[PDB]
Amino acid sequence: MSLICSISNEVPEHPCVSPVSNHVYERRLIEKYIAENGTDPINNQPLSEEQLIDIKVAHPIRPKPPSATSIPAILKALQDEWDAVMLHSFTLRQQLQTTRQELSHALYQHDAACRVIARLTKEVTAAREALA
Amino acid sequence: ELSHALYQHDAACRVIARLTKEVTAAREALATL
Amino acid sequence: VREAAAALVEEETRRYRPTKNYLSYLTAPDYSAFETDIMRNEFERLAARQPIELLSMKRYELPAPSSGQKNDITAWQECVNNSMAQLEHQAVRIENLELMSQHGCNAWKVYNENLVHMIEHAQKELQKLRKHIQDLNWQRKNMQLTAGSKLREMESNWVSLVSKNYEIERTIVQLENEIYQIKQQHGEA
Amino acid sequence: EELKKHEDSAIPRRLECLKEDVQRQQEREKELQHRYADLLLEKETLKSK
Repeated sequence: MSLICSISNEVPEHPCVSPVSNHVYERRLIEKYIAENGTDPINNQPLSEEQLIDIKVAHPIRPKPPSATSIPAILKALQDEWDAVMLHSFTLRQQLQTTRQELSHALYQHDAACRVIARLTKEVTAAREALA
Repeated sequence: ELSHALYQHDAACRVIARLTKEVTAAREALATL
Repeated sequence: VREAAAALVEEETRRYRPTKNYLSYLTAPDYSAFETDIMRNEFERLAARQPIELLSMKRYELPAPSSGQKNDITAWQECVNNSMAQLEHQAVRIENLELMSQHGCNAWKVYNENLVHMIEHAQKELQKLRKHIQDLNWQRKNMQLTAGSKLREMESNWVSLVSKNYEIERTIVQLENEIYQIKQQHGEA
Repeated sequence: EELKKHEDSAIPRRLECLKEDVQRQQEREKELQHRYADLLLEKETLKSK
């Protein structure tokens, strides 16, 4: 595969495989995770930086575009991308907060459905007893 | 888990759909005596 | 059929009543996990919807100190320094354009190919996945209809058995009335 | 995938109950027909007199 790190969902600069999950990772990110958490991130099994398998494949990664870019313009574009990332991460916060509400409301209706099913089961059985 | 719960909710609808017809037919059956 | 029934299904959901100790206490997320305070201040900034703290455009162009600063040698020095930096920024820029004209054309073609290769791998995985889902659906459909046939067959038997039984019950009553009458007629004789 | 496992749970349950319903009705039929056969035989005793 043209690699993507499993944390960032994006192509790594320094890539490594966890043998504990066979997923591909950007090594400085998962080493930071290991130090903070002590586990594989995907399945929470224990992991260490020692177990990580290095990759040394070169990068085909390409500017986006080069024609705009200069040192003032890079910093201008980087800020905009920085704002876009912070908008993206806060959207995840918003999304996760939203999924709280919709799941909870769904769960109530399915739980209450069980109580209806229970009542209807009684109704059906009484109707069968009537048939007897 | 949301989508599962949604489909569970939807699966419940099919269960209620079956039960509604079954109740209706059984009450119709009792009307025949 | 089910279209009408689905609105009849809705009926009892309209009659749900205050009991909302709903199951969402299971596995509550954590907002906080690895937030730095700087990131938190940014999330505070986006919660306050604060406009961009703009990176200064004026550094691109600065021709002179301000009028009060103009009587300071060091103030002019910083602007002379500023003008020196901007020329080298153009020098580095023009150097970049030389490479980008020849090699960037080829590199764009190679990179655009790489996106196609990502799409080809994605479409292959998609076609794998869509096939697998539809294979699962054929497992779902075959399983439902195999079971559904046998139950329906049993149900047809069940309807016939139920109907015939009470018919026999009806005739049982017919026997008992007739047997009783014969017992009366023989008993009186 | 989850739905199939619930269907895999539901299908024996539906089969278990409905077959038992059918079985009881056959048991009901056996009880009914046994009595019902005897009473004609009883009627034949009356008819013999």
